[PDB]
Amino acid sequence: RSNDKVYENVTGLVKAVIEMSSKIQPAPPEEYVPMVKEVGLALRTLLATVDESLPVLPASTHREIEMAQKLLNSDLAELINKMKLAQQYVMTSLQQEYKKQMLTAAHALAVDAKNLLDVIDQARLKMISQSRPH
Repeated sequence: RSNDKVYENVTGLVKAVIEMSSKIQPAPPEEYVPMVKEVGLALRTLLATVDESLPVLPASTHREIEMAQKLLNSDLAELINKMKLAQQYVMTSLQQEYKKQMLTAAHALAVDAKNLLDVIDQARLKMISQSRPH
């Protein structure tokens, strides 16, 4: 399997956090939250993909998708409260504390996208795993 829409969209999750990167470039803390909104739409769009991987859950994906999806649910979530936190502690010079807390968390959510990206890539391969011995 050449990593179906499953791998592609999860790449899009990272492309959503590159949105987060671009967002913060010209925009203020007001977009600290919209930028993470970009990565939130990432897991959202990903869930269209997880519904692809979902029929693959019975196939074999039930191993990955439990691990990575539950992982990213918790970590994407932290970023959406890191956008909350950043916009929650929005102060010209003091924000950076919550900024570096958002950054360190962003690295973690980057892993949640990245892990599911490969392991849901393996979801689609999980299906191949069922077709393999046939």
